[PDB]
Amino acid sequence: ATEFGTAVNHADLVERLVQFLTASPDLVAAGQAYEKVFDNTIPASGTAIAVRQVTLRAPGLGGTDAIYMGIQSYGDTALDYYNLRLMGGTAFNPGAIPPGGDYWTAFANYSPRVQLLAWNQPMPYWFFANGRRFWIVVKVSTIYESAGAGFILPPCPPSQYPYPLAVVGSYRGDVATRWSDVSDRHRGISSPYERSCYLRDPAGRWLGFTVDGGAANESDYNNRTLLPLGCGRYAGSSDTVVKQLRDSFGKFPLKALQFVTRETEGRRYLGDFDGAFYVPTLNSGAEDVIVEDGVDHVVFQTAWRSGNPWLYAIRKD
Amino acid sequence: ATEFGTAVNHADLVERLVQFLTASPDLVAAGQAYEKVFDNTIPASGTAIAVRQVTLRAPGLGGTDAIYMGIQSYGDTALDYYNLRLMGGTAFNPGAIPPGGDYWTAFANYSPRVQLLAWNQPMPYWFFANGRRFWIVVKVSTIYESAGAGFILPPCPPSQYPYPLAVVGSYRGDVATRWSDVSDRHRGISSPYERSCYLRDPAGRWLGFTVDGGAANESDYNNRTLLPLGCGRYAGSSDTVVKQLRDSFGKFPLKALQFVTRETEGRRYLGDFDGAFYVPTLNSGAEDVIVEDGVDHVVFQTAWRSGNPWLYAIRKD
Amino acid sequence: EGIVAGITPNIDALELNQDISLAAVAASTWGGAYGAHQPVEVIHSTYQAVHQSALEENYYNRLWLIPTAMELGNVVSTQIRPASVWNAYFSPRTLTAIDREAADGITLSGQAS
Amino acid sequence: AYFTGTANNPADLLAKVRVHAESLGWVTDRASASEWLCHNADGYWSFNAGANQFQMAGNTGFDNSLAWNAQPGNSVQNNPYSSKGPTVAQLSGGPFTRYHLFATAAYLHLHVEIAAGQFRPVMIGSLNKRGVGYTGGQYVCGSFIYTPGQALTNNWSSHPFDGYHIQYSNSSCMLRLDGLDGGPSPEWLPFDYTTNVPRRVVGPGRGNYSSQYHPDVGLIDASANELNSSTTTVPCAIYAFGAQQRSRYVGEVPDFGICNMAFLAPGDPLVVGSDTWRVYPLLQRGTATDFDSTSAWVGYCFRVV
Repeated sequence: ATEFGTAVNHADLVERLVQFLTASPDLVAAGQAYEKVFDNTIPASGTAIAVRQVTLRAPGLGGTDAIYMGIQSYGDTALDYYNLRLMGGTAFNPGAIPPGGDYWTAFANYSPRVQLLAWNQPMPYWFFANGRRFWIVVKVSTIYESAGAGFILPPCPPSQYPYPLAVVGSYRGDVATRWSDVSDRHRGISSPYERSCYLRDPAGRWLGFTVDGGAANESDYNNRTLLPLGCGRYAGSSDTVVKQLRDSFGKFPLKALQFVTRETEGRRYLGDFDGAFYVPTLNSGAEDVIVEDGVDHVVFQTAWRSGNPWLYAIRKD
Repeated sequence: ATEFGTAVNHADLVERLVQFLTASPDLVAAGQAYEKVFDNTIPASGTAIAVRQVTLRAPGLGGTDAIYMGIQSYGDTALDYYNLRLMGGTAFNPGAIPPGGDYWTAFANYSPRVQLLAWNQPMPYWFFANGRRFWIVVKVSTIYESAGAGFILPPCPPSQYPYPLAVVGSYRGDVATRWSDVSDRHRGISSPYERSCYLRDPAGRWLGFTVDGGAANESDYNNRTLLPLGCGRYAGSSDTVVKQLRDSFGKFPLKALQFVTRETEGRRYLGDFDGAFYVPTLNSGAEDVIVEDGVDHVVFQTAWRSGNPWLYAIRKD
Repeated sequence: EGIVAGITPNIDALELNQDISLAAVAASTWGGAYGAHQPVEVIHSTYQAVHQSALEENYYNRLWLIPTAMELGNVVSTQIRPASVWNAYFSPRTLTAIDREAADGITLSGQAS
Repeated sequence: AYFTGTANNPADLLAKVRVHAESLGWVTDRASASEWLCHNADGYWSFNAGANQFQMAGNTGFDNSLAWNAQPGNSVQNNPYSSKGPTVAQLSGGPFTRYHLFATAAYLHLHVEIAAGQFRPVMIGSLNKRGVGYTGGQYVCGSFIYTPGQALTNNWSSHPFDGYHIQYSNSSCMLRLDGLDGGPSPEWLPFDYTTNVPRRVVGPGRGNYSSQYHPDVGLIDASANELNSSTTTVPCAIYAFGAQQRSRYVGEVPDFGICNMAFLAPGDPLVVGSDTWRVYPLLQRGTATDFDSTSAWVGYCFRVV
């Protein structure tokens, strides 16, 4: 369920990712491996790296669920970015692809793409996966990137809401970005901003979540945020408890991440991140392993900075 | 003259620095070791770490020069910064310390302090030193930080301008900062900003240099800048050649850093950085070594970001 | 290093239609957190202890009981109602039996024993 | 476990709750018709019954020759407040419609309906340590009303676990955190935010007030789900500020939670699983935005066993 190591390049990183997803001892023993439903390289690379497209199906822990995910490896040598684009959906059909164009439109109720930033070089990587969700963390070696997708854990019957699919990335996949970007929009899973996280409403409409407001972003998503890091909605001061959080007598508290929407029509609590938590930065930082009830959790920091409100931990089991 | 290692803490880091300056085989064999004219701990630490004050004298390569420097280790446990402040001068006088106050004022032709940011935990370090200048670089997790001071190389005979003393740091020493700062003012040597690099004018006036202007900074320093990274003064576009600089067929070109002052009164060429150059970021990054004519150079990036303007290399000899 | 956080009474007794959440891990202790490598990151690792948990482990790892009180009122014709149970355990929870008391005339169709 | 009754005067409530505690095995060092000095395996406490209010104060040692507010390590003298006042729970005089008591070996929770729509909570116990190594954790809370007739929930008002209040004399609730920042072990931290004292604690007490200082206020607001009408409880996280405004999470209130009463009537049951929960309004039933005359729709959730 965990694949730590160093990938010689982005293509080798994707190869290792798929090999882990298809041959991990835990996945194969429990029969939780994902099925590759599509794999193709449509574009004719010019002044750019070969683009790999893969679509995979995840059956879930019980084997009764239907999860469809996609991964894309888009890069440009002349700009030396080798982005990895991620997206999710509910159905796939190769015949529905219009002539030319792209295949991601064929997904039923398709969603905007997210991505992770990397390039062709040896790169330490941190991999987590489970029958319902997968997490990718790539250490840029003095920068840290992260992304993932899967099912959140709602408080309502899956019989009525069986598809709580969530996709999160460090930066929006609608544009091409260089990993040395200097914009605030480049951050991690704990603090989505400017189309960095999407969740599928039970009505079937994907809703974006942002911890901070943005004029460029749509007005609808302003009302819906992540409360743990969005304490500024109710607090009347810039400085709050969350920014000043600290460990207690050598013990690091772990705070979950919540999915909440406050809409005019009504309110609703959606769920929590499975295996991701907010932790302080003091006397600690990246690659820190914190145990809990015999369970270890790794620490990571956003690309933007490594301060208190931009740092999170991920469960490694 | 060069030392790579890991210091268990800031106090041990300063300890290793002083032992490197004293007993380095090159320094002792060539008789270039510095002399410690002062070492004291005046304050009574409360909720803070012990403060170490050091003043040292450098004779220079020829043994006929008079160079005076000071180092302070100021920290606060409750805020968890163990800042290391630096400053320079021309003479010292221990009796010139007032009851209370501080000793850095006793320096003849005292200058505002620059500093180095770290904290009490094992820390990799990179120390470069020579009879005329020293460079300190520490890899603070996601952040690379650096600083130093010494003599620049003017194009005129030393007979009339024998004190080209320069002090540069990542941030101004007039305020206390946490190494997880998120301000643009925290950057590297190649690009100073907001009192990050001071140079002693032949008229004994410490003139600071900033690549980019600032309302907070004094109006006088706006017109004097570092040209290599300050190409925007004459260029009529935001994007210029320097930002897009790239290696040539695997050969990384090294560009010397510049001091120039263009005021209403007149113009003058001051000198160049000794052992520091500007290089691109593409297909490379920190902890990279490149050999030119049998001389190696290390690559470091500023704390703010690792962008093309935000990167420089230091000669290692 | 780190052994246990606790939170056994609260979550188990919390307002959850499930229960015994994150309980199998308690006995499954294991642990190899100690040990640090040097991918030129920084030499930093302090304390590394246990504290707190998600605090929202709600609704995890056992059956559900959606119906709690049925208002049948006046019954005059053949009525049919749904009864569902959702198990989140990684292993099945087998029902011991359904001891039918005064339930004669109530039958389930399409289901085994 | 769960008890109900009626009391014409507070003294009847004193007698009944003391009888229940003694029957449950609670140790009372000294007992009287109006003054109590009791304790358990966790901490020491003292209570006094006034004409129309309670006076509660924490304790660390016992001395029968000292007044109710003069016990060793008492909160009155070991608190940052310059007023040096103990905990106070303001009530009314005369009939109490009904009182609901939750009794255990580690904590006591009480909810008294002084009149139709009026409720006054009294909370005492020790926070679940949750594997956190710290001495103390004892918390005593009371209910205070600013002025009848005018806005009942004014800013100056104070409530159990309150995270925002304006008052210089009395505190609604308090907490113990021994040896904070190297200080003497006896420390009784009050729930204050505007005093700028180096050491203080904060809680979600007020619920979802406009200027409430707690990151879970959104969780309390969104406790109710419109799509399926499901309600989820929120543990009450408590935060303590260090000498240099550095917060350290301390614990949660055992067997307690908060939610929104928008779609639930007083006492409405929502059995979620094998354990049942009771929800009651804090002060009175009102509307969503009535944060001045009533307690809006904030509801206190207790686990019934």
